[PDB]
Amino acid sequence: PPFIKMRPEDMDAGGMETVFPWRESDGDGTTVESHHKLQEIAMGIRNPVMLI
Amino acid sequence: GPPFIKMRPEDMDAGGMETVFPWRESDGDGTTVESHHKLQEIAMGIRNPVMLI
Amino acid sequence: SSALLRTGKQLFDTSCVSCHGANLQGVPDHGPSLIGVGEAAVYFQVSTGRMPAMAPRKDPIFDEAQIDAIGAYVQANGGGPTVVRNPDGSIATQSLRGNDLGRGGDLFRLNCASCHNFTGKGGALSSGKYAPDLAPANEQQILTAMLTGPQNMPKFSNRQLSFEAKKDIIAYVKVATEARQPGGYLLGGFGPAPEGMAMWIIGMVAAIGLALWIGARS
Ligand code: HEC
Ligand code: HEC
Repeated sequence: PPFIKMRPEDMDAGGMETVFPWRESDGDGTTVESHHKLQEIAMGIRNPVMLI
Repeated sequence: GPPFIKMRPEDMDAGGMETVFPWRESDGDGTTVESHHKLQEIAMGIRNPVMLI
Repeated sequence: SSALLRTGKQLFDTSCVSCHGANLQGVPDHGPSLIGVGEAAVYFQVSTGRMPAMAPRKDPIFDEAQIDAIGAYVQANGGGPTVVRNPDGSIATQSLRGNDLGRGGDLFRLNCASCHNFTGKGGALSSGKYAPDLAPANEQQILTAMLTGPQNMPKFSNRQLSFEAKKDIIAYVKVATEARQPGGYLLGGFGPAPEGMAMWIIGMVAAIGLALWIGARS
């Protein structure tokens, strides 16, 4: 799987991460259509968001 | 559906013309990326296609 | 029904007995036995004008519902594929039309386009017979002709090709020919040979005429 979900405990008081929209309806990266959907989510200029 | 399906002897006629391609069961159906790419590779082969009359 | 079928086939000796025998035995000199093909074969071979000849398409001979009688007679004589009928007593016309087109187009380019054409026009074969154009073809006869296996044409069974495949094929066939070409006047659907002929006959002539008009001879 190219992306996994996120839990609040899995951080630190001085840590930074990069996240992207998930939209579970697409599904995991197994089928061709789901793979293309995930890639086009990854291919977006205004997509990335930084959580600190 | 899978791009290629298996063939039975009964599923023919006295004057039937069909086109077949190698299957290589370890390939698998077109679900994963690797299987889909392998199926496309076997599709794009000059000396692959074979008639069965 | 059956008696009327015998009247229209055998008692109407103009049609059947002179080439296949009263009992549909089949005289070996002229024609085949005609004992294992169903009513669909008769329906296609009669409704499309491919009537007894001396065989390109011509006008039909029987049209006043007696083709159904001939089909009933031949199917009673021997089993075979039957005509797909609309669920009202008539023949299906638009229920046979499908929805998918990409799969139908791929199947056409894989098995149909080889003889007929890329665009369904006439195709060229060897030693006489040819591939007729699909423009005067109607969908029911298209399906029946595929299922029947006429002369020089590979017979296709319903087992190897799904019914949805036939619907897609006929949908693609009807879409391709009946759609207006978005490129102006069409040039027969062939390759660039007619294109070159048109260049030589129109572009050259107009160009040399304008050259003579602009220029002078001395
Ligand atoms: C000899 C003159 C002649 C007569 C009369 C004639 N046909 Fe034919 N037709 C042929 C011949 C010869 C063939 C064999 C294949 C071919 O030539 O296309 C044929 C092919 C066919 C076919 C398709 C091939 C097959 O195996 O089924 C059908 C169906 C058929 N005939 C039915 C009929 C019917 C119905 C009549 C009566 C309306 C009829 N024929 C009368 C010439 C004739
Ligand atoms: C060259 C081998 C060949 C192949 C491949 C072939 N056909 Fe035919 N088909 C013929 C010939 C020859 C005729 C005309 C025979 C005649 O008129 O007696 C014909 C008849 C037809 C007709 C009837 C046209 C009319 O006016 O009655 C249609 C429609 C047709 N073909 C479409 C198809 C389709 C659909 C396929 C794919 C299943 C196909 N062709 C593949 C040989 C072929």
